[PDB]
Amino acid sequence: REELQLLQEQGSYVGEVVRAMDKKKVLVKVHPEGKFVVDVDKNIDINDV
Amino acid sequence: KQEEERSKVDDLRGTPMSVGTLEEIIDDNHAIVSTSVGSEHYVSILSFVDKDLLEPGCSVLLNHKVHAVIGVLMDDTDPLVTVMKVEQETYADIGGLDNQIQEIKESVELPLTHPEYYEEMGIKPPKGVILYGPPGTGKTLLAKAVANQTSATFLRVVGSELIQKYLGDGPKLVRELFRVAEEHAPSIVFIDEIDAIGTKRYDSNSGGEREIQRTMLELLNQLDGFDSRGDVKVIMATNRIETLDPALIRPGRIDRKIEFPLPDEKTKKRIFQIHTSRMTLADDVTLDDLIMAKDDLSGADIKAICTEAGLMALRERRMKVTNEDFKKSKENVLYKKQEGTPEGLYL
Amino acid sequence: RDKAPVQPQQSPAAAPGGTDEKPSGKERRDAGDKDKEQELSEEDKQLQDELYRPALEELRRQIRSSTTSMTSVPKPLKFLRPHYNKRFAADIISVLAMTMSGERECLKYRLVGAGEVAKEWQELDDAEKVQREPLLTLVKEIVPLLMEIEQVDMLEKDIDENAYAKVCLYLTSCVNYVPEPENSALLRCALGVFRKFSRFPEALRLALMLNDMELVEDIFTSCKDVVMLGRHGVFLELSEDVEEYEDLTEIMSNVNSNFLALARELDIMEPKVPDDIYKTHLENNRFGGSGSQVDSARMNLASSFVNGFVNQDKLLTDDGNKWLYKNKDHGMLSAAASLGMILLWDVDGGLTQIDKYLYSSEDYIKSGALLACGIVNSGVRNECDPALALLSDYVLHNSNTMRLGSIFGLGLAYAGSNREDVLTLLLPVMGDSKSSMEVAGVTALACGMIAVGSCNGDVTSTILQTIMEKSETETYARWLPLGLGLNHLGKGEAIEAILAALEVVSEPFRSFANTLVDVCAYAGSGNVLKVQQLLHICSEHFDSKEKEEDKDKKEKKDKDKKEAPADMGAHQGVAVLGIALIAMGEEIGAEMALRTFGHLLRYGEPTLRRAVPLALALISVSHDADPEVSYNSIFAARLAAMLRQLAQYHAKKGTLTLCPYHSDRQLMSQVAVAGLLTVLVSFL
Ligand SMILES: Nc1ncnc2c1ncn2[C@@H]1O[C@H](COP(=O)(O)OP(=O)(O)OP(O)(O)=S)[C@@H](O)[C@H]1O
Repeated sequence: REELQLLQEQGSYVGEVVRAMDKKKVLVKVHPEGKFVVDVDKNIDINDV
Repeated sequence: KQEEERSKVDDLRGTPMSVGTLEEIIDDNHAIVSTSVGSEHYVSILSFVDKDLLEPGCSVLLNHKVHAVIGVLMDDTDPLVTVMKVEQETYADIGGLDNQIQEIKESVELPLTHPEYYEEMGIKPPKGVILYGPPGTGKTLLAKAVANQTSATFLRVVGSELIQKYLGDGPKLVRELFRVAEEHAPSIVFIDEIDAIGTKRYDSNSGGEREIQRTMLELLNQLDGFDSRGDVKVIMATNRIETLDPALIRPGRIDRKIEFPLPDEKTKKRIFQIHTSRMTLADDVTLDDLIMAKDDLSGADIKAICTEAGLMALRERRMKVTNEDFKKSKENVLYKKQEGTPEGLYL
Repeated sequence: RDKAPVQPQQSPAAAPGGTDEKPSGKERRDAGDKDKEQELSEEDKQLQDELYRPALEELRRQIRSSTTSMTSVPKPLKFLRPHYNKRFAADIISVLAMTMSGERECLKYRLVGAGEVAKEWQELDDAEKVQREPLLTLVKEIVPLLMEIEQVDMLEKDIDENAYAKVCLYLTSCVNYVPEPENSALLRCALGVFRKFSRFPEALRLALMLNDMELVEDIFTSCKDVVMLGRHGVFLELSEDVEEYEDLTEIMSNVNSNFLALARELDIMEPKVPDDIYKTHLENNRFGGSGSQVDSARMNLASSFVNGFVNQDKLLTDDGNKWLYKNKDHGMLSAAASLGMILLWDVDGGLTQIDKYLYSSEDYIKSGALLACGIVNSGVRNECDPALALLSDYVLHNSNTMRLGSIFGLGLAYAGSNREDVLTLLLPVMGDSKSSMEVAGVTALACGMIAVGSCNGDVTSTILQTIMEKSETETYARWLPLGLGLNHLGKGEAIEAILAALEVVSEPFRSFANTLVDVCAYAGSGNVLKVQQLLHICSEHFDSKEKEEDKDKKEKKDKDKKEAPADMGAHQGVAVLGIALIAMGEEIGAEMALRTFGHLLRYGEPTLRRAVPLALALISVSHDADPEVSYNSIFAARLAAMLRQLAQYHAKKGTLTLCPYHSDRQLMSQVAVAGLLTVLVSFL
């Protein structure tokens, strides 16, 4: 029940991704917007996208 | 060192790297960008990474906070390279136009490959030909056979391949494919079924009166207007003749035009033997009866008819194909056909 | 019908029952079974059972090859020794035996290495001869010489199919897909079956690759037995390398007195130039258009060179005078030798036109005159003598430039099996090694061009002394490896690269020499190991070995050139863009050549914008003047006009055309280096 402070800030939405690429980057179809190469996390690999 | 230079170029970049199309070449280290919603300030443009390589009206990397020009966009690719950038020849089964092959040859390859005649007889190469007729008789088929029958790397461009509702994606594909035709090689940018402006609409598409109108304006200004042909063979064949904007019916835009009837008895037997070869023919069946009854075989019935006749037979695992199987195959293929009176009532 | 009566016959182990069901198995084996033989897991229990156990193994191999296996399937067959053209014969022979004996032979070819496998292979080869099906049987029986005996046991009646299809496709996949050694046995058995055949050109290309002196004698005595003949000597000279022409001409001079006339010299060129004047009709306004480029004495130099290479007569030869007087030292070398370019014929006319510039007042005039005397023909060997005596100067005299000219002209004229008199005189050429790079350049170049096409090259003392004297003093270290690798040419399995790595490897000059030796050891076949070696070592920090190391592409992979386009332009070592520029070359110029030239034309550096017109206009010999006008609009320094005139010239595996452009591949030097540029005689 204490964990739930995480539930006050961001239910992060699904950003589409045309494809992956190196330099830790992708081609994200920002769904209600254009495509803008943006940052990633440090959990999954580049090929995973 | 160089690694520090790259680290600094990244320091200039904001982590959310938006994207904005350049508007005009203004080189006071700041440009006037246009993001997905058109953020147009005098935002700085990173100088060392090439600031002036990309033209106006081209996507670049953008910041979020100030939407500053972050850099040249990545190497973007349209969904048609495999069809356009090409990695059956003359005739695998001679028995059709047997002439429009030669004419498209003289109109495309002969001009393109040896353009030493238009100054030899004070002439000009054919800047455009149209070929049209029924839904499959020898229009695009000849182009497909002309793709292999040429000393150049042909390009296949489906007329609907250029239908993408992204902002300027119409003009974007025009720009891309034309930078190809002009800055890849003397190519053969074949575009078929280009008659799509007349009498229909889409659900996966917005209002075409103001969506593909400027798109077609860009395409026309590109192909046969400004940044003109030179030797850039992009010929536009069709199927109809009617529903088009006469802004290009006038010559210059496209010069020549060709139609397609359906093949004749001499060609009927030809494409029969072409297709009836795919089966161990029960030679007692009368191709000529099929040829005269089905005297208006565009080219689909022949293929479909023989394939389905083979299916009818080999449903029974027979080697020969009795006449009744051909009757059933064709009549399934040939619905709504009543060629009798009229006429029907003579000789 | 239903399997209910015929399925339970497999449960008992009765000998009469099995031996009356297994022939019933043969009968029902026309469609295999009622279905895809789902009787497997009920018959696999019968594997332990032991009269007609040959028929039992027949049934077993039938059902197993019906479902799947790789080794357990052919064992019953080799245990059967099939005993006891039909659709059931189709079943158990064509497809079944194909896959079956194919996996058997692959397993026995990669696992062991008995005779039973050769027995099966011969039986199936005869069976497919009865089937008469090539292009899958041949290509499957390629890897098991077995190939030679299969050929000479199959090649009796079908001449067109086997020879054309099999030989062409197998030689293609032998320079593209198969390595080299088995291609030698291919060559031997094809030579045999074609000695049994007609249409000598097959044996002629067999000699083009084998580099054999018995084949040429056989094809000559048979092409005299089969009396066009002038054209036959013409393209025999066009096809032969430098090694076999001297051997053939001497073995003929031993034994109609006309094959001596045809296949050495003076007969490939006797019908050509007259018919060139006859059926080819060039106008005179091109001399002017290419000549009306404003005089600059170096643009005028290049224009003199261009109009010298027009070939409808020798108009530029006798175009008055003062054009050569307008030129300068190395320009005078090019122009006095330009008269030989317009006159690459007329043995007697060559001397009567050049003796006015032979031994003349200007040193460069007489040197380029000897150069032209060597250029004009390659079978007189009488213009060699007046120069050979002079060549020795020992430091810096006239006969050193004359030695440049005459040594190059003699390496071009006569390239025997091993011509040592010119080598005994080249030993004082390399022993001098005059400060002018061209001296050692032409020394190594002539040694190679007379030693190219050798029997896997050679490790003779000549190039060894050359390596010693090159390592003595560190363009020398670039164009001496030229002649080294030229002497390396003719190799199929030479160990020259290893000895060169042993003696030569050093600071990147002799490391570049080592990689030159490496480039000249693997002309091209299936050896992709060295291809990944090159892929990695292209990332070496030295930006110069990259140049020739990647330029080796157009030689290594020239046949199926569809993969020759790489990411060299997408690479950033600008010399590698020049590498690709070279890799295009001079061939018929496909639209992909134009694909490269679309960007390689528009470049800014006066060196790579100078390297692109060479390849573009040499690859295309309106349409063609379009890049010419393109450069005319691109530039409008002096290098730009010079490369423009170079393209104007170029507009209008034989080793003869393999060295010169790699020699020129160090274009980033003075016009004195361009003084020897007029040696690229490689076109008809
Ligand atoms: N040389 C030939 N001459 C005429 N017809 C041929 C020839 N070769 C094949 N054909 C037949 O003609 C047909 C060619 O149809 P196409 O014109 O390619 O169809 P299509 O382009 O999809 O037509 P639409 O208008 O786009 S529905 C094939 O189905 C062939 O069977």
